[PDB]
Amino acid sequence: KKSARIRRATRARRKLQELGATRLVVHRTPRHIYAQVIAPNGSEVLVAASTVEKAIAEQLKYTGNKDAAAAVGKAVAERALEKGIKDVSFDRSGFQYHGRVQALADAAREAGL
Amino acid sequence: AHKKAGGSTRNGRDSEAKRLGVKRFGGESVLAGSIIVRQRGTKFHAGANVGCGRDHTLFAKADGKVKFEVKGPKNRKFISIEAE
Amino acid sequence: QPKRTKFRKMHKGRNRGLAQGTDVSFGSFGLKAVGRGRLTARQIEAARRAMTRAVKRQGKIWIRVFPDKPITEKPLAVRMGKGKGNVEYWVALIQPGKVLYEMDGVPEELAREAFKLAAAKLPIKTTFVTK
RNA sequence: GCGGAUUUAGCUCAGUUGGGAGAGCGCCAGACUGAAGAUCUGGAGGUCCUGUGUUCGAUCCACAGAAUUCGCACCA
RNA sequence: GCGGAUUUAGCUCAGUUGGGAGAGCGCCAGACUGAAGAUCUGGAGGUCCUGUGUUCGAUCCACAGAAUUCGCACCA
RNA sequence: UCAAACCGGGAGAUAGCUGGUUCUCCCCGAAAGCUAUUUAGGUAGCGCCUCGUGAAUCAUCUCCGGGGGUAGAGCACUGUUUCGGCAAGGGGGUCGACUUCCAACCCGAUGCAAACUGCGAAUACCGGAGAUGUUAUCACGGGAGACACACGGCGGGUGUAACGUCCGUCGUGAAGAGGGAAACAACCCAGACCGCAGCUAAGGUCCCAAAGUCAUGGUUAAGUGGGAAACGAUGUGGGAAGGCCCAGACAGCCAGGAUGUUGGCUUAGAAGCAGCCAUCAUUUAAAGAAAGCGUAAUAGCUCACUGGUCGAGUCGGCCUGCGCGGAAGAUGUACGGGGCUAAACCAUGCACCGAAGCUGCGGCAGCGACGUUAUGCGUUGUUGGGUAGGGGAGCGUUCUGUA
RNA sequence: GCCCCGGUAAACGGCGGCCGUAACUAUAACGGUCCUAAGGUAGCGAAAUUCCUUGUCGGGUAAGUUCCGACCUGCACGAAU
RNA sequence: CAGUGUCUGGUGGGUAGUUUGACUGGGGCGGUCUCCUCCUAAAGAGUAACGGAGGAGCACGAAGGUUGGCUAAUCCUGGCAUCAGGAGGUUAGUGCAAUGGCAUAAGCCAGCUUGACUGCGAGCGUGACGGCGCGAGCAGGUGCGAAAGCAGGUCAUAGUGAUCCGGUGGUCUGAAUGGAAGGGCCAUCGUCAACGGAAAAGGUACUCCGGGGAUAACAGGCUGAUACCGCCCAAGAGUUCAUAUCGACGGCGGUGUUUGGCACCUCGAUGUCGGCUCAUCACAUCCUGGGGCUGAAGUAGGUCCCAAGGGUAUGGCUGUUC
RNA sequence: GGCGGCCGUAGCGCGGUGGUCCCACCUGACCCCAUGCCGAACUCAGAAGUGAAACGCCGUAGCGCCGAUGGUAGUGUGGGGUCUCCCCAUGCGAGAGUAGGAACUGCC
Repeated sequence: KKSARIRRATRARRKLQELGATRLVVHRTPRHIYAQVIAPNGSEVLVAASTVEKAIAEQLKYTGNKDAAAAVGKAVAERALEKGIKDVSFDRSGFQYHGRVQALADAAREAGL
Repeated sequence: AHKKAGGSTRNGRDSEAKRLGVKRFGGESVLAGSIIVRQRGTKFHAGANVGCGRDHTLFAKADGKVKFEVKGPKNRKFISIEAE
Repeated sequence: QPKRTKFRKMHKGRNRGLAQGTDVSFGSFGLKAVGRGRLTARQIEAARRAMTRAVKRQGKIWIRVFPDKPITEKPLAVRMGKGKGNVEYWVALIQPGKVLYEMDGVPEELAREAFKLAAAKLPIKTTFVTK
């Protein structure tokens, strides 16, 4: 078969769909950072939390740094464990290393994922 | 060096390909069929090729690619006996 | 005879050519021939040149089918040399109901006498059609 | 008809790392000689069989055609 | 495969004193001849197979590799 | 006796070379590929005959789940190739506009292909389930023949060609009766126990000849009854379509068919009528400066057109059925004969003769099933052609046992 | 003994092609140019040894691929093959 | 010197054998016998011929792997080398004869790096059959990557070959012991490219025998391209005038006397050409006779049909047939 | 614009219109970080100016693709004649033609 438009952009991952589990997409914005736990077959979002929502707790500083990306990971993951999910793979479509995505992943494990 | 004299292919021998893998009985995770080498994707029964369709069935065993862009090269999604 | 062309070797030239008549207006007349047959370029010239040499009154005479199927021959012994292109040049394939020569003309037929002269040159019983 | 060889500047011929067209002789001229000769030097002289195809570019590849030559075949 | 010889300036070759690279021919020039020839004189032309090692320094030692040639071996 | 002695001797030399190879009956009944072999008209493991053992459930004639892409078709690689329109380039003539020619591109109509395609079979074919079948399929092992099919027709491929090599379809020689087709390997129909009865098939059914000179309808007339062709034909029959038709036409018969002009040009000459261009005008009911014949050139004779008379079917054209022209040669000529208007032939149909066919009465074999120790009987399904070859029974025979 | 060089062809042998001059035309004759060194002058030569060749000219005959004489580039004739 | 005995190397027709394969439009000459990849093979499979087209017998540490960036041909514009912009699934390129695959790519550029690891099984090649190859696991471990994952060389299908012997890597092995020389299991490398594979060439008219049509040179038969003849259309020549002789181009046929010639018939053999001599059975003819066309005015001729009724009776060179 | 469902008729082109809620452009590069030569890439920051390239809606069906109603040629298959060849029975029907879909649907 040919390479779908998505495969050409290599943003997706078929190797994580062969397992039949969930993902941990990490959206990044020059103002905010977002994370989700979408499941196969469309865009089924079970749990998610934005850095802007972190303010609801008691956030003061900017929401576009590293320490903020780690705070969101603990929130999205905490809510995930409350849902019923245990395992999850990391899905960072295009990005560098040691960036905010790594801090997001390291935060997810800190919760229990 | 370069090629010349336009034409189709270039004549060979007798086709060496079969169709092993009943995929309705016991099936160890291995190449189900034989025609063209190199190809992956299908981990179970995924017989799906342009036309009236394709199919296979029953056999609990992780992974099980096909031959290549031939008898249903597409990769479906899981399948086993009925209660392994 | 499996239809043929070239993509092989260059043979003789066209004994035909002169389409004749003016093509500023496309008509829908003709001279159908009941029966399939292969006509060589030469015989096509004799028939075409026959009517054209008679329709001096006017023109608008045209032909749709042309020879595009070569045919080789072989003179002498045999054992080395598929076939060469000799007298047997291109040949046209005519269908049981195909229109060959059509002249753009309203009921004033002065070429029926011309088509008749040509109808006696091609190996096939042709018939005159008004439509 | 078949196969092999050959088909480069007037003549006789070299030239496959595909990317320089060259040698001997001849012709013209210079030089020299009283001068002519002969050397010697210089120049001119080549659709490098033909067309097409292939390559960034082929005399030097592939295909087709033509000519020459040889062997063979044919010849009440 | 094994062994011997050979592998110096275009060509044919000398050169083991390890410390000069040279000769003949050829090429160019000079002298000469009216001139050309041939002598004769002069000049140019050498990664002296390649690398490494040995020595102060080696074409001329040792080792390794390559070329050429011959004998031999193989050539189901 | 010598391009090499005779005799005997170690030869009943070695051969992938030829020939040879003899009694009866019963059952079944071929093939011409692969790997290897000092092997290729030889075996072994295997495609095929037969027998014993072993295992086990399909197989395929079907259906169902896959793989291929040929024929054909479409329109397609490539290399040719038809026309028109549009845009760009080059060359020539006159104006920087246009006209003409050539090559490449696109579109529509046209289309092209031994090496293609927007589409697309039949069909063969891998794996798994069924009606059918239940023990077939399939797994093992032993003993073989074996890897030199060909020919005719049709369609081919290679082939410049020989009583081919090599594929495809069909059909036979193979393993086929009987039978007609006049005779006949294959065309049509249909398949062999015995004796016998009936009814059908092949074919035939007027006579020899056994069976209706049978039924309905039609054609041909040619005796065609069978070679026959590219080509011609008011021989004849049938059908559709245009125009002219009874307020005197379309065709016959009678008479006109003219004047400038022997139109110009050209031509030895052409004065309607070689050819080259025009083709107007005149008198007027009609008469083309003339459609043909004719002359060396004129002349002459018709037609077109009009009048009278004639008073009726006529004229141009398309298609279909059958026969025909294209056809001269061999000691006596005809369908098997007689001969038949059907005792032919064509389109159908019916009854019979006619096979060892089919059915019925008295007498079989092989295989499988049931019961059985039984391959002995009884019953049941299939019942019975055969070369090469396989298997089995049998009797003629000699001598020596025991009765 | 042989490689080495040389002698020896009464050693096995090799002797193709081209231009010019010159002729009414073709050839022979002479020199060169090239290839492989020479390329053939005595005689005699298509002769039982030349294909092409019934070669060319001619005798002879009504005519003779026969024969004889000459020329002769000598396909694959030529020296005690 | 010798004579001579024995042995080794070289030279050595002076002497003896077709042993040196096959296919093949008889044979010979010319072309082909290993292997890969269209068409032919007629939609699986498999499938031939001196069947039409074209190649492999090696090359390479990189044309290996991974990652980042990038994306091509070709055409147009401004300046064929370059650079900037636009169009552009891609026709580029990807080692190799072709098909198939691929572009935010297996393509290009750059950097980095190097899994061409060891051991052992299951599966794949209708129908049993080895070496070899490939797809897919497991156990222990090398490289790169974050990791999954990717490798058993270069995208896949040609680039290869036994036994004996020799040269190379651990062990085992011969009255009794030491020192040596010798004898195997697995694997790699070296040659056979007339390439499943011999160490190396040739005539044969004195012929014989055992066989076979599975072997040609003739006659017959098929075909008829060639050959002979006719027909259709008809340019043109003919002072003018196609059609009154001649008659091109092209098309359509007949005969089979000619020739080339597809091997079922005969080579377990109908000995060869022509002539000669002798017997038997027929017709596509020159004159004469009767006719058709006429470049037939007349005359004289040209061509064609018919006709055997009569007559075809002779020499020189050559064996020769025309 | 947010938030869902259905979930390849959402391939690919093309038109109108709206929200300063939202969003790319744009703007600025002090720093984290980064380009072999180029903060273009990469990464960070602020928001002057638009909608010229998203998104929300909504209008054409070109072309790709997926379905539906109608039918000639072609073709599967078994008997008939006939010089070749053609015909009949029966299952379908080239390819052309007429139409369907450019989203659909809930909530703030």
